[PDB]
Amino acid sequence: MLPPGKPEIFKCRSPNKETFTCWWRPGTDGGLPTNYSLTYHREGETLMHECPDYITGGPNSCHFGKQYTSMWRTYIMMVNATNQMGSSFSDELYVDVTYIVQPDPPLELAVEVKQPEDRKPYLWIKWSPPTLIDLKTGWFTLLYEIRLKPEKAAEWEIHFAGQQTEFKILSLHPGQKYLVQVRCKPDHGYWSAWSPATFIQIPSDF
Amino acid sequence: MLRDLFDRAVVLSAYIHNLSSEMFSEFDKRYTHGRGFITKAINSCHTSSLATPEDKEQAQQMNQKDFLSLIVSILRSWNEPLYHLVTEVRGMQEAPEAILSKAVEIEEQTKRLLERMELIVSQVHPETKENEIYPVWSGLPSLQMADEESRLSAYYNLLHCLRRDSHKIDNYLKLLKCRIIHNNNC
Ligand SMILES: [Cl-]
Ligand code: NA
Ligand code: NA
Ligand code: NA
Repeated sequence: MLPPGKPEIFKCRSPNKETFTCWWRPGTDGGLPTNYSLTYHREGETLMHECPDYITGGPNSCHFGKQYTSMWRTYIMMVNATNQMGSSFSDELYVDVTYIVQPDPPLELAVEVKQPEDRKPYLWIKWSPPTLIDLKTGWFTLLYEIRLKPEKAAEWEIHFAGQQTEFKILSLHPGQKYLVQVRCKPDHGYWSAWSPATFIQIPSDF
Repeated sequence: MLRDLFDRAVVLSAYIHNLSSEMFSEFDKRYTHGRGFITKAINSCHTSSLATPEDKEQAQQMNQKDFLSLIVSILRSWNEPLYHLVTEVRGMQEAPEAILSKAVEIEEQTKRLLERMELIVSQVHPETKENEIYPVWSGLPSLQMADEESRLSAYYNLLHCLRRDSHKIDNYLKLLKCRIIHNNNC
């Protein structure tokens, strides 16, 4: 017997500046929606468009493939929540793909102990970028940070690796096991989630 | 030495975008968070009228000489508004200090970037017809109007446009560095 309450587009994110996805939530305190429709227009155009893909982003999401995504151009979007008693519209949300970039975590974090003759020994960390980022053309630029700590230590040691995909750490405590994680951000944008940890035992003879 | 030039250029451009981002955020949170200034920002940039690539594929389609010259037009077009932004802000008695310092730094760094760009073009494309055709900014009366709301909104749009354009210049310089130096195997 109630129309939907007022829905909210609460987040958008682009993982690679080539596609993006936005997510909404239904308002509490109205009735159950039976449909949502996300519409938008773009700065400098009058054409109104519907969300091009309601499936890929899962529940209550709009995903914009490559053919609907461009940088440097505001999207003005709105979602409505409808049922047989009526309808409710979100606030318009102003989004620029340029400012919502957050990559997925780096992949294949691997770690090794290296003990060279009379050069300082070291921990060798290596990893790869998330898939579907285009670094090779210079479209996308990725910066990385490593953190590592033994269990029960109160602080992580953080090392900024800039754009390298490998790094060397000196003077770890001999005999201690370390948890190592890597994360990445665009040149301009948000840090990814930390990768899952890799574990490494630093040998006694270090 | 192309590689040292590109490297310095990309340092300046990525730094200019940083400063512009921070200036806009400090202006926004302090002067305009209290209304639909965002709604007024729509379609209002003086470089709008230029033919700029909007996605990776368009950037790859551009020939390189026209792409470099494009970056140079965009940067030459910002000479004027950055001058006025600094002049106007500096001449207030209660000038927001954090904002003023970034604007002065951007104004100076933008000159240094443009010099680099001019070196890069004469190294990579020595023949280029020297001929300026960049778009004109003519927004000074609005920055000067006594009506505070119209004034703050003209500042909002200028800063919003600068944050956009610096980001775009940085990104296009990064595409070009990778194209010209590394045949797109950065
Ligand atoms: Cl972040
Ligand atoms: Na996406
Ligand atoms: Na959906
Ligand atoms: Na696209």
